[PDB]
Amino acid sequence: RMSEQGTFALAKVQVDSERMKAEEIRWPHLIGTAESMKQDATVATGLDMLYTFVEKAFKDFKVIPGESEESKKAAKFIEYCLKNMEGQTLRQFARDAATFNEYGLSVVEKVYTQIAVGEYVGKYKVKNLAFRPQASLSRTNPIVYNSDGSAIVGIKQSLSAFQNYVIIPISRVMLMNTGGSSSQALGVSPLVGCYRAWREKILIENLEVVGATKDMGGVIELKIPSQILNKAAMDPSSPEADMVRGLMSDAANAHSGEQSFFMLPSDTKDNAPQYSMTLKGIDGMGKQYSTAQLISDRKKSILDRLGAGFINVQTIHTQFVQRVNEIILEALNENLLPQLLALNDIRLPETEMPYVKAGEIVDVDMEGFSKAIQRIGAVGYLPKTPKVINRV
Amino acid sequence: EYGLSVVEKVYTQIAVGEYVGKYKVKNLAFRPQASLSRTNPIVYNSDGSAIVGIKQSLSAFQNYVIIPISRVMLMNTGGSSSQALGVSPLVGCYRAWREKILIENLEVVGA
Amino acid sequence: PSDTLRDANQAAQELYVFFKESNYLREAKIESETSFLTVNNRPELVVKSTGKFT
Amino acid sequence: MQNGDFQILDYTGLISTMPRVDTLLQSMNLFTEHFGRTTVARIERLDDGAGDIKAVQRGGVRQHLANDRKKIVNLNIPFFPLDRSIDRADIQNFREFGTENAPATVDAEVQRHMARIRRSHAILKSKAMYAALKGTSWSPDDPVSDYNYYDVWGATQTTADVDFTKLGVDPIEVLEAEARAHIIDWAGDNGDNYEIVVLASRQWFSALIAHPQVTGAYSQYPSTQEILRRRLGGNANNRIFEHKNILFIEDISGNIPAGEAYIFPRGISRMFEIYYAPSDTLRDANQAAQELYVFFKESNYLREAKIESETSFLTVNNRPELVVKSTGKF
Repeated sequence: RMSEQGTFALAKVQVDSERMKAEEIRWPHLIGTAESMKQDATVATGLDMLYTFVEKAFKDFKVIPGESEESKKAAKFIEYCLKNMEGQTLRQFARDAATFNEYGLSVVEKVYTQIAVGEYVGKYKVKNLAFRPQASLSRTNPIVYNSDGSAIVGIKQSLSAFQNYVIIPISRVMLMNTGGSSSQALGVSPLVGCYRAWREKILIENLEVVGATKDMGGVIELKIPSQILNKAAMDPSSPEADMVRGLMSDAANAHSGEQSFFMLPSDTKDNAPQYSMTLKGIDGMGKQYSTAQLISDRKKSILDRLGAGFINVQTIHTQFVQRVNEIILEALNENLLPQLLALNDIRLPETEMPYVKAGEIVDVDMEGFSKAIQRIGAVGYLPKTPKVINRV
Repeated sequence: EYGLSVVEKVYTQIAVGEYVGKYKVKNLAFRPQASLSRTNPIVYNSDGSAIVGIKQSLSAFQNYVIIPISRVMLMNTGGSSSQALGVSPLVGCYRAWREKILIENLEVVGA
Repeated sequence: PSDTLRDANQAAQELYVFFKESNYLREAKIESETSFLTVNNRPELVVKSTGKFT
Repeated sequence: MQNGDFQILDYTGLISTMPRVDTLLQSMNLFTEHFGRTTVARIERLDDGAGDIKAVQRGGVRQHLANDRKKIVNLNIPFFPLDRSIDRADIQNFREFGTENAPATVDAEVQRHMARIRRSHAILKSKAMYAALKGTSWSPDDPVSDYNYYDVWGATQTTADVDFTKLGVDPIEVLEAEARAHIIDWAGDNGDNYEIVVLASRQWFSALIAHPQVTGAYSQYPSTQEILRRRLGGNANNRIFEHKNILFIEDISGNIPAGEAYIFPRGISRMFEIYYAPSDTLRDANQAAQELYVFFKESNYLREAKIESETSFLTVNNRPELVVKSTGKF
């Protein structure tokens, strides 16, 4: 019949998922663990390359109208509104929206304003797609639900963000999340999974630096009878003291050059000699684990989650970028455009709704495209329209 | 991940639109596997012949019941038609995952 | 942070609320916790005023 | 299957036995089911009739009528829980007792417990109706209800005793005269030709057939329902007999005391009723009751499994007047 018989259980699916995580990556802490990651030169690089193509796609965007004359007028007004935000551009919005690859979540608030003077005087633009940073949100409950765990009523922002050195209704907010189903409000950050590998990768690099510094192979060792050493310590103005002070400086400067040599007395008291000079070496076998290949495995382990693992040497990286683009477009096409047209009472059928199409992330091949037009053109399957002509 | 998936179909009437008077689908409501009944998730006849419905735990209706089979769309994989609780692809992997982890731990302490 | 093991040394929130069901369909409980301090960083610009009346 | 250390043997099969569970009263469908919400119920009675008019002189005094009568009653309901648990030791090293080497599975024990609980609930429900027919509620060790309907409503128990040792006296001539007369005079409404049924213990029913009168009645010509050469009720376990526009049934269950029999009429409205109340759970609290609730819980720590079942109902007889305690002497 026409009646729901269950709940999405948003408030339970979360509370199981916070337990099943290591405690350094639960909500109020993940905000710090993200920014204490990134400073790894493989983690920054993966995120930077992802944002490189996201910005490119949302630079040369287009709005595709319908067939009727009404849709064409609506498409022009949509393009004006999206290209005339006061102090904002879609590239900035795209690079703010794509932050859910770091925190599983992204919050944008829609603000509308009236036009004073212009082509569309009397209508409503969008002033700013105000980004709400994840760090300024509520650390206790960020997202508030019904009396039951069925739906979401709004998002809470901390009171400490209104200071220099509140609950926003859900209808005003555009939510984007990734890595989880529709029942996970706090999405799974792609850095979850990487975390254990990042912890190991760091530790190994630390061992390499201290290990290389402490490999005192070939160090110089000198043996002197203790009679001379003891006499110097108690008689600072004795000939033994002068020679000991000379050794402490001469041995420090003992390099290899044009005049390097050693001259020692050859006296002998027992099976061992009184004076000797030998260069030390590891009496046995050295290290075995070859920490170099340990790090390489963990680096490929981290970059694979971001689709940027090809730097260790249609593709995987290009397909990964398309995922982020589609998530943003769904919020833009289905949450802002229908509401924006409602304010200016432009009510159209489903088939006449214009939509925004993102740009292409891979450049067109001049060699391939030019010879593709000929092959289609030489048969006559290519229409004669200004759309085809303008493509050159 | 879990061999199983439960979706409930809810229908609603149209108030104003192109097809006023007809019935849409409001939501294909996903029921998470974690919120289901931990004891018997799926209930059968008096015999083990067919399925009459799916049970959801009473603890999912709280903030911090049996749904008839005709209202539910069941998807499962890894088993025949006689295995209501399908075989998760992680079954089989499990023993290998247990070993893989242990070895990585030995490498860190060994180095 | 709340004293719960979820957020030990993790983050902070204004108000934590929890709802529990025994899973045996026989009991439930409600929880709520807060932890905050109100500080006046400059006890220099607040001036007392006492009044003798009649 | 393994024989002594150095020898083997062949396993053959499994043999299982269980006591019979009776369902005759359930089959007869004499009880109407009501699913309430609370644990208290009300019944309304309204009894009316008429008097006699006496002659008076003309032009003088007149005569006046009386008024009617009303009554109201209330009742409570008992509770019946049943629980069990399962531990590791029960399946740690015990062979399944089925195939030769299959290890014991928790599921098999769970099914055994399900079957046992269902059988116990069915037996309790069966006993409840027998207790209700006798004129009292069933609630052992629970003096909270203990409702005696004869006392609660106000009535007396008609006997209609019969002696079988008198070969020269037909026992039916006492049953008719007493039971049917009392039932007709106490039907309460204005009906006709009410059907009469009798429940008889094995001894009573067996003795009744052997009486010379009944045998002589059918012996001299075939008629139908051939007692002498066929079996009463065919090959069914529960024998059936019908004599003089009466239906006789044998009580295999043995709940009826040996030698005793109860006579009651059919068709009368709302003579028997049964009510169900919700269980002690937040899901069902203040909701509509159900016939039986069963719950199962697997411990999340993998070291326990438990089973739970509970129910709550009451059986009420609304007219103790129309039950007669037939008692035989031999």
